[PDB]
Amino acid sequence: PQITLWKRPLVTIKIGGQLKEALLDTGADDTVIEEMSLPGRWKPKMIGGIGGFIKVRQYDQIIIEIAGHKAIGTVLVGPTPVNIIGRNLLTQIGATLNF
Amino acid sequence: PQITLWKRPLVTIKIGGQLKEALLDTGADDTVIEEMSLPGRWKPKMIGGIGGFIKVRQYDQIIIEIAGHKAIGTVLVGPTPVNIIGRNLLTQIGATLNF
Ligand SMILES: COC(=O)c1coc(-c2ccc(S(=O)(=O)N(CC(C)C)C[C@@H](O)[C@H](Cc3ccccc3)NC(=O)O[C@H]3CO[C@H]4OCC[C@H]43)cc2)n1
Ligand SMILES: [Cl-]
Ligand SMILES: [Cl-]
Ligand SMILES: [Cl-]
Ligand SMILES: [Cl-]
Ligand code: NA
Ligand code: NA
Repeated sequence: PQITLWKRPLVTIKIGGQLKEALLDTGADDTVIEEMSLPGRWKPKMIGGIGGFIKVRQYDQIIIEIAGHKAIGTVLVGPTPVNIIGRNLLTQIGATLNF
Repeated sequence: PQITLWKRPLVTIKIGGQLKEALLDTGADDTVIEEMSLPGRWKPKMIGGIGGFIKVRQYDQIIIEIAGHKAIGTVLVGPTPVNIIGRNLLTQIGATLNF
């Protein structure tokens, strides 16, 4: 699809068996999802943006379905105010910015 | 251009006659630039990033060139980890996300 930017570029994702709404976010290096359980190993991480840093759990090799497209990669889980699909998974679905 | 996302989508901007680097950020509603001098009056604005809310200075109707494209619009000045070009100006340069 071509998504214009008049509005937030929100899509439906499926992660850990759950449907969520998330932002397609070219400004995020990694994907960050609100608190949820995911299976497997994780390690703590700090990530920072406007307003400072939050602590997250880093899960590797997690499969997401993003607007119907499957991608695998790292997901950071923590108290983000918005679910964010970052570049580490946008690349996998072939997303580009065009102008 | 068609910009892939394997690397950060950094571009050159020109504001106040100065060249700066900024991140094209589809997850930002607003354009936020590090401390600099801009003409005219400003108004207060609170924006909510990943780590919490901050105060910024809102300057309206500012001339800014983005990757060689002319835009005139609102620029927020405040403590951001990197200069970000948000949807308010991404729409002025005709940007879309595509996959
Ligand atoms: C380091 O290894 C990694 O890959 C890794 C490391 O760190 C990260 C990592 C991943 C994401 C973030 S971030 O969410 O903070 N962010 C980074 C940018 C600020 C550089 C992504 C933004 O798109 C963010 C996304 C956002 C959206 C809403 C609420 C909160 C955040 N938007 C945002 O702050 O926009 C503000 C300006 O316009 C307004 O509209 C929206 C809020 C406000 C930071 C670190 N990733
Ligand atoms: Cl990854
Ligand atoms: Cl590619
Ligand atoms: Cl450029
Ligand atoms: Cl604007
Ligand atoms: Na894992
Ligand atoms: Na000033």
